[PDB]
Amino acid sequence: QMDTEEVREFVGHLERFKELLREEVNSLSNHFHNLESWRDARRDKFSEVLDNLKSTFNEFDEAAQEQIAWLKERIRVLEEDYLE
Amino acid sequence: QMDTEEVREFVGHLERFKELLREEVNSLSNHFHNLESWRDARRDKFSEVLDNLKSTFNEFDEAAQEQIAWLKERIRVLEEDYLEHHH
Repeated sequence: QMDTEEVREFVGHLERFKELLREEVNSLSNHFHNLESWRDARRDKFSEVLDNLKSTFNEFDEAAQEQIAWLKERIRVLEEDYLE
Repeated sequence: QMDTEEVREFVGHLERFKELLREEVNSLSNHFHNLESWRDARRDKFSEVLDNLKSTFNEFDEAAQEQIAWLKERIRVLEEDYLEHHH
Protein backbone atom coordinates (compact mmCIF):
# COMPACT_ATOMS: atom_id res chain seq x y z
CA GLN A 1 0.00 0.00 0.00
CA MET A 2 2.80 2.38 -0.89
CA ASP A 3 2.17 5.33 -3.15
CA THR A 4 4.40 4.05 -5.96
CA GLU A 5 4.92 7.48 -7.55
CA GLU A 6 6.08 8.85 -4.21
CA VAL A 7 8.50 5.94 -3.85
CA ARG A 8 9.61 6.08 -7.52
CA GLU A 9 10.88 9.64 -6.98
CA PHE A 10 12.83 8.60 -3.89
CA VAL A 11 14.38 5.69 -5.80
CA GLY A 12 15.47 8.14 -8.54
CA HIS A 13 16.92 10.45 -5.90
CA LEU A 14 18.89 7.65 -4.26
CA GLU A 15 20.28 6.57 -7.66
CA ARG A 16 21.40 10.09 -8.59
CA PHE A 17 22.85 10.62 -5.10
CA LYS A 18 25.04 7.49 -5.47
CA GLU A 19 26.09 8.42 -9.01
CA LEU A 20 26.93 12.05 -8.20
CA LEU A 21 28.85 11.26 -5.03
CA ARG A 22 30.87 8.54 -6.75
CA GLU A 23 31.92 11.00 -9.44
CA GLU A 24 32.68 13.78 -6.93
CA VAL A 25 34.75 11.60 -4.60
CA ASN A 26 36.65 10.19 -7.61
CA SER A 27 37.37 13.79 -8.74
CA LEU A 28 38.54 14.87 -5.28
CA SER A 29 40.70 11.72 -4.97
CA ASN A 30 42.28 12.31 -8.38
CA HIS A 31 43.06 15.92 -7.49
CA PHE A 32 44.59 14.90 -4.13
CA HIS A 33 46.75 12.23 -5.78
CA ASN A 34 47.95 14.79 -8.35
CA LEU A 35 48.84 17.41 -5.71
CA GLU A 36 52.64 17.37 -5.85
CA SER A 37 53.72 20.07 -3.39
CA TRP A 38 51.87 18.95 -0.23
CA ARG A 39 53.97 16.26 1.41
CA ASP A 40 53.97 16.07 5.21
CA ALA A 41 52.39 14.17 8.10
CA ARG A 42 49.14 16.11 7.75
CA ARG A 43 48.86 15.05 4.10
CA ASP A 44 49.27 11.45 5.23
CA LYS A 45 46.53 11.90 7.82
CA PHE A 46 44.21 13.38 5.21
CA SER A 47 44.91 10.48 2.86
CA GLU A 48 43.50 8.22 5.61
CA VAL A 49 40.45 10.47 6.01
CA LEU A 50 39.78 10.20 2.27
CA ASP A 51 40.34 6.40 2.39
CA ASN A 52 37.74 6.20 5.15
CA LEU A 53 35.24 8.27 3.13
CA LYS A 54 35.68 5.97 0.12
CA SER A 55 35.13 2.92 2.35
CA THR A 56 32.00 4.57 3.76
CA PHE A 57 30.76 5.33 0.26
CA ASN A 58 31.25 1.73 -0.81
CA GLU A 59 29.35 0.38 2.19
CA PHE A 60 26.50 2.76 1.54
CA ASP A 61 26.52 2.06 -2.21
CA GLU A 62 25.99 -1.63 -1.42
CA ALA A 63 23.22 -0.95 1.11
CA ALA A 64 21.51 1.57 -1.18
CA GLN A 65 21.71 -0.65 -4.28
CA GLU A 66 20.02 -3.50 -2.42
CA GLN A 67 17.16 -1.16 -1.39
CA ILE A 68 16.93 0.21 -4.96
CA ALA A 69 16.73 -3.31 -6.45
CA TRP A 70 14.00 -4.31 -4.02
CA LEU A 71 12.03 -1.07 -4.29
CA LYS A 72 12.00 -1.13 -8.12
CA GLU A 73 10.63 -4.67 -8.10
CA ARG A 74 8.09 -3.85 -5.38
CA ILE A 75 6.86 -0.85 -7.39
CA ARG A 76 6.32 -3.18 -10.37
CA VAL A 77 4.45 -5.78 -8.23
CA LEU A 78 2.21 -3.16 -6.66
CA GLU A 79 1.43 -1.32 -9.89
CA GLU A 80 0.62 -4.58 -11.66
CA ASP A 81 -1.60 -5.64 -8.75
CA TYR A 82 -3.30 -2.25 -8.72
CA LEU A 83 -4.08 -2.34 -12.45
CA GLU A 84 -5.24 -5.98 -12.39
CA GLN B 1 58.02 23.58 -0.16
CA MET B 2 54.34 24.15 -1.03
CA ASP B 3 53.33 25.67 -4.33
CA THR B 4 50.74 27.87 -2.65
CA GLU B 5 48.53 28.21 -5.74
CA GLU B 6 48.53 24.41 -6.24
CA VAL B 7 47.55 23.95 -2.58
CA ARG B 8 45.01 26.81 -2.67
CA GLU B 9 43.27 25.15 -5.64
CA PHE B 10 43.13 21.87 -3.75
CA VAL B 11 41.69 23.68 -0.70
CA GLY B 12 39.01 25.17 -2.97
CA HIS B 13 38.08 21.79 -4.34
CA LEU B 14 37.95 20.31 -0.82
CA GLU B 15 35.71 23.18 0.38
CA ARG B 16 33.33 22.70 -2.54
CA PHE B 17 33.23 18.96 -2.04
CA LYS B 18 32.58 19.30 1.70
CA GLU B 19 29.66 21.64 1.11
CA LEU B 20 28.21 19.48 -1.70
CA LEU B 21 28.42 16.40 0.52
CA ARG B 22 26.52 18.14 3.35
CA GLU B 23 23.84 19.56 1.04
CA GLU B 24 23.33 16.25 -0.80
CA VAL B 25 23.10 14.08 2.31
CA ASN B 26 20.65 16.56 3.87
CA SER B 27 18.51 16.58 0.72
CA LEU B 28 18.44 12.76 0.65
CA SER B 29 17.65 12.47 4.36
CA ASN B 30 14.90 15.11 4.18
CA HIS B 31 13.32 13.38 1.19
CA PHE B 32 13.41 10.01 2.97
CA HIS B 33 11.77 11.49 6.05
CA ASN B 34 9.12 13.09 3.83
CA LEU B 35 8.07 9.66 2.46
CA GLU B 36 4.68 8.81 3.95
CA SER B 37 3.89 5.56 2.18
CA TRP B 38 6.98 3.41 2.71
CA ARG B 39 6.49 1.76 6.10
CA ASP B 40 8.06 -1.64 6.69
CA ALA B 41 11.12 -3.31 8.22
CA ARG B 42 13.24 -2.48 5.17
CA ARG B 43 12.39 1.23 5.61
CA ASP B 44 13.32 0.94 9.28
CA LYS B 45 16.71 -0.58 8.40
CA PHE B 46 17.39 2.08 5.76
CA SER B 47 16.50 4.84 8.25
CA GLU B 48 19.38 3.66 10.44
CA VAL B 49 21.69 3.33 7.41
CA LEU B 50 20.88 6.98 6.54
CA ASP B 51 21.35 8.21 10.13
CA ASN B 52 24.74 6.50 10.19
CA LEU B 53 25.69 7.91 6.79
CA LYS B 54 24.98 11.40 8.14
CA SER B 55 27.05 10.59 11.27
CA THR B 56 30.01 9.46 9.17
CA PHE B 57 29.67 12.45 6.80
CA ASN B 58 29.71 14.72 9.88
CA GLU B 59 33.03 13.12 10.91
CA PHE B 60 34.38 13.77 7.44
CA ASP B 61 33.01 17.33 7.51
CA GLU B 62 34.90 18.15 10.70
CA ALA B 63 38.09 16.52 9.45
CA ALA B 64 37.80 18.48 6.16
CA GLN B 65 36.93 21.71 8.04
CA GLU B 66 40.08 21.41 10.14
CA GLN B 67 42.33 20.49 7.20
CA ILE B 68 41.02 23.50 5.28
CA ALA B 69 41.74 25.84 8.19
CA TRP B 70 45.24 24.43 8.68
CA LEU B 71 46.16 24.64 5.00
CA LYS B 72 44.85 28.21 4.69
CA GLU B 73 46.85 29.30 7.71
CA ARG B 74 49.96 27.48 6.48
CA ILE B 75 49.67 29.27 3.12
CA ARG B 76 49.46 32.63 4.98
CA VAL B 77 52.52 31.80 7.06
CA LEU B 78 54.50 30.65 4.00
CA GLU B 79 53.57 33.76 2.02
CA GLU B 80 54.63 35.99 4.94
CA ASP B 81 57.91 34.02 5.26
CA TYR B 82 58.56 34.57 1.53
CA LEU B 83 57.98 38.30 1.94
CA GLU B 84 60.23 38.40 5.04
CA HIS B 85 63.04 36.57 3.19
CA HIS B 86 63.07 39.64 0.92
CA HIS B 87 63.00 42.22 3.76
